[PDB]
Amino acid sequence: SVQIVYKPVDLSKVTSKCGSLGNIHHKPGGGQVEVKSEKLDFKDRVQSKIGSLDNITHVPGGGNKKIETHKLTFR
Amino acid sequence: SVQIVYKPVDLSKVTSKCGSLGNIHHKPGGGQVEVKSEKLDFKDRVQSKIGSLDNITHVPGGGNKKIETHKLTFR
Amino acid sequence: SVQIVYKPVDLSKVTSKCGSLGNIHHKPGGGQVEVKSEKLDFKDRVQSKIGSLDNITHVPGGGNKKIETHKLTFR
Amino acid sequence: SVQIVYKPVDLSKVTSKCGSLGNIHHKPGGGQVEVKSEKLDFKDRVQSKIGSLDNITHVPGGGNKKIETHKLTFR
Amino acid sequence: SVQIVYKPVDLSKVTSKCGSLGNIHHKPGGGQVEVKSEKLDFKDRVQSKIGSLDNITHVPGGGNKKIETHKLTFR
Amino acid sequence: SVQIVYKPVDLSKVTSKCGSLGNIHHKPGGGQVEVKSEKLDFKDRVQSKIGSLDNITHVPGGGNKKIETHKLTFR
Repeated sequence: SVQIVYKPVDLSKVTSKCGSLGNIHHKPGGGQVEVKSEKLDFKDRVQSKIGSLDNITHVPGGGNKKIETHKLTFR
Repeated sequence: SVQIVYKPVDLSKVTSKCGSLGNIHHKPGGGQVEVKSEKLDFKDRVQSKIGSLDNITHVPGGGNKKIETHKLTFR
Repeated sequence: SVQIVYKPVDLSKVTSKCGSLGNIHHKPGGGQVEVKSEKLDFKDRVQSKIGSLDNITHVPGGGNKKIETHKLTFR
Repeated sequence: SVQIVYKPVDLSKVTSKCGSLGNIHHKPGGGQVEVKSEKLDFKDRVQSKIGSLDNITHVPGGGNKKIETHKLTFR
Repeated sequence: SVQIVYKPVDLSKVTSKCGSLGNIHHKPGGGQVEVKSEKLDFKDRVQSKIGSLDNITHVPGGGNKKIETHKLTFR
Repeated sequence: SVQIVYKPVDLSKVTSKCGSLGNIHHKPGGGQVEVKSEKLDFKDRVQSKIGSLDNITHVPGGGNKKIETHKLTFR
């Protein structure tokens, strides 16, 4: 009496070519950091970070993404 | 009596060529940071960061994305 | 008695060529930063950041996106 | 009583920077050279140079001298 | 009593920068050269140069001298 | 009483930086050279040089001298 057919089809490409990929950092400086605290009070958690230089460097040789999500649902 | 036929089709391309890809950072300075605090009262969570230089560098050799979502739903 | 047929078709391209792709940061300066606080009160979560130079650099060798959403829905 | 205190402070910098130094993406490119020579007669000294590119950096200068003299004398 | 104090402070910078220094994307491009020579007679000294690009940098100068004398004397 | 105190302080810097130094992506490129010679007669000394690229760096200079004298004398 009833049929439900979920037959989606994906042939897609997510692609790259690239030549030379380069990153250079040449001398960065984090300068002086100074902190002074007196009579502070806290009543739920403290999350902290202190520092002269914070660096993140992500250099993927193709950083390509495919996200697919499929739902068949009854509620 | 009833049929439901979910048959979408995807041949799509998301693509790049590239020659040389380069990034240069040449010398940045974060200058002096100074913080002074007295008698602060905090009643819920504290999330903090202090610092002279904060760098994020992201250099994907092709950073291409495909996002697709498919729903067949009854409620 | 009833049929519903969902057959969309996608042949799309989203594409790039490129020659040389280059980014140069040459010497930036974050100047001196100073903060003073006295007798502050806080009653819900506090999110803070202090710093002389904050840099983000995203340099994709082709940063192409395809976003598609397909819904068949009964409620 | 008598007190004599000779205490000069030198924190000076004397700096020389000569020649090519901090260039970024310097790409000197010499094109094609052709020499065809026929039936030439040389009756005295020949000094000959042929070529696409000379990329010479040449520094007879850039030298420093610091001369500094100190005297304390009672006579 | 007598108190004599001699305490001069030198923080001076003497700096020389000569030549090419901080250029970005310097791309000198020498064209094609052709020399055809036939039946030339040289009865005396020949000095010859042929070429597409002379990317010479040359620094006889840019030297420094600091001369500085100090004297405290009682006579 | 008598007190004599000779305490000059030297923290001074003499620096020379000469020649090629801190270049990034320096890519000198000498193109093709061709030399054809026929029936040339040389009756005296020949000095000959052929090539695509002379990437010479040459530093007769960049020397330092610091001359620095101290005298304390009673006579």
